[PDB]
Amino acid sequence: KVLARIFKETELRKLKVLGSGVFGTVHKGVWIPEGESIKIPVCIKVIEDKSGRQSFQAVTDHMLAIGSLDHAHIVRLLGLCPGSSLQLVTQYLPLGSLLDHVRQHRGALGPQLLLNWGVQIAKGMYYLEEHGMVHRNLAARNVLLKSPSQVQVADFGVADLLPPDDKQTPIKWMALESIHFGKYTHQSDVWSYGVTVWELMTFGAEPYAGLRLAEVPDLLEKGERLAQPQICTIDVYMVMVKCWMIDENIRPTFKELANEFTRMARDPPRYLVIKREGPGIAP
Amino acid sequence: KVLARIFKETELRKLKVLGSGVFGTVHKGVWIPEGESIKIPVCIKVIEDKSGRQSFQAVTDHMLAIGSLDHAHIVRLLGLCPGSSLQLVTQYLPLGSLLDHVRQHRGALGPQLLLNWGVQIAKGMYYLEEHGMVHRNLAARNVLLKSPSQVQVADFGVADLLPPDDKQLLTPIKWMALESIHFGKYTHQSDVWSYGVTVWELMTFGAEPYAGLRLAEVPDLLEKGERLAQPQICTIDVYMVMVKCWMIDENIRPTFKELANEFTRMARDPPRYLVIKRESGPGIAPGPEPHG
Ligand SMILES: Nc1ncnc2c1ncn2[C@@H]1O[C@H](COP(=O)(O)OP(=O)(O)NP(=O)(O)O)[C@@H](O)[C@H]1O
Ligand SMILES: Nc1ncnc2c1ncn2[C@@H]1O[C@H](COP(=O)(O)OP(=O)(O)NP(=O)(O)O)[C@@H](O)[C@H]1O
Ligand SMILES: [Mg+2]
Ligand SMILES: [Mg+2]
Repeated sequence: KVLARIFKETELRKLKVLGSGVFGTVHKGVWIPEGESIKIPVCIKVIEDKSGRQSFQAVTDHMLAIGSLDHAHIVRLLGLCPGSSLQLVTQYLPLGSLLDHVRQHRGALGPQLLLNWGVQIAKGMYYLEEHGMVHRNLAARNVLLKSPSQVQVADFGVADLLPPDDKQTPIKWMALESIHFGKYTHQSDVWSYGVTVWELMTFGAEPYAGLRLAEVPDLLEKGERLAQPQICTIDVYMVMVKCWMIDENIRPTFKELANEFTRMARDPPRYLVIKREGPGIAP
Repeated sequence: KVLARIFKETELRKLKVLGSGVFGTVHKGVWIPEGESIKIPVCIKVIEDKSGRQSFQAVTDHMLAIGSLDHAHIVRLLGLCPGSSLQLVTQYLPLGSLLDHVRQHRGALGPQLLLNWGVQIAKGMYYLEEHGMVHRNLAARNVLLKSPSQVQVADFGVADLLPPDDKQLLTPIKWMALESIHFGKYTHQSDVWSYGVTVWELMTFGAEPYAGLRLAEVPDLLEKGERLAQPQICTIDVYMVMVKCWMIDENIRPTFKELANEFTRMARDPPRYLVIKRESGPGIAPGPEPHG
């Protein structure tokens, strides 16, 4: 059913801040229930209407939409706490983002994971697709680790909580149609999904690293995608190229995406090649 | 003409040691001429007959061969100093080897140099070819920097100063043309092989060839036609010249003359043949295309 627990500011306490972002500031904090006994570790995201024009006193149906979703591979929303500014509350994952992870560990990661995370991310995303929830900010910074083996999609729907404002970058993940016509769809997420796997296999590389943001659309419009990561067979890189296929209706469903990476995960090294040691051995 | 200055141990003084190697130990030292005034910075290499069987009291014609060579892109031999152990004397180059260089600087180096050193190394080597001097140990550790722009081939001929001992090599087979590894057959074209592995060393910004492999597998895999892989900065043109160097057929491998020509014209448009990441990770691939 479509609901969401509401919190009282007397139950939520912020301890220290984790960081800000596109639109919002995440805090580490606890939650003391009406038992008043022990404190539960939680993560409090604070959203505001920048302009100080509208407030978050009323609960919308969209907050209920976010608030009611639950899947093994998402960071479920524990509840909201309305007020002049919105406070989203979720579980606290000390393992940080998946991006910060593939940077402080690189290829040392099992080639089995670097495919098991492609599968996991795809299921959560497929789940959201099922219940008609568009993400609008899928990325490796926006994937969190729960088990050292298990990830979870996070920070979804959060964009449709605010009035447009293409002045604030997430564009390096946006399907081109979203960049031209603010047209966000499940298939625009699929695009964003491709750039995330790139992020992954690239062991945490910033896309379009030395380019200028305004050139990002043009070059892309000209048919230039991100290059192939140095660990991917042309099979693991072909799935990404589909994600960025200009035609929305052509891009794979997360269902498809989930299938490929699941069977590709049956033979990890056959599709991923992580240097045991420069290059070597090439006829 | 074919000669070489002989030194007296009273003129040569060793100050501190730089390192050992395959067969020999290089020292930093000075040379006080019979003026006895000032001391000239020099580099003294010490060679011995390991087994303590033969000595280096007599000068051979080969020492004269090494001793008489002079080209802008070699480390000329200043002279020899015979004795129970041989002492080769050359200029001292504080800029160390070219290998230790492309490691402490990587791609920051001008793509213009990484081709200007391929040219320079090729000329020196061609020079040696002219005067019939085979090197037998060409490598990036064996190339030295004189100007921050100019390199010089070093440590040549030094192998033919010793009786064959193919177990003390413990490298340098990771540079040896395969025929030299099978049949101790060292030739100008075996050097060309060694030259290829050195450019690799270069563009690879100082990577140890066959990094995680086992030495005994090096010949087999190679015999099976597997060469070193392509460095991540080389167009398929700068990597094709290397593949020729390792072409099993000696008579097919490029002369250093050829090698000198390609790299000289390739040096006319540095980025057109070398691509050094201005940033981390790949980026901007040509728009690929799936199949249904
Ligand atoms: N459940 C969590 N447990 C621990 N840390 C979290 C959790 N959720 C978010 N964070 C961290 O909160 C920090 C700041 O919030 P956020 O605005 O999401 O960062 P961000 O990198 O900008 N992602 P985004 O703004 O969505 O593009 C991040 O660096 C997160 O990894
Ligand atoms: N002319 C020179 N000026 C400064 N350093 C030098 C000079 N010649 C040799 N060296 C250094 O001397 C050290 C030890 O001598 P050497 O045995 O030649 O080293 P190596 O790395 O083993 N080369 P090789 O033995 O020929 O395979 C090296 O690390 C050199 O860089
Ligand atoms: Mg986030
Ligand atoms: Mg040397």
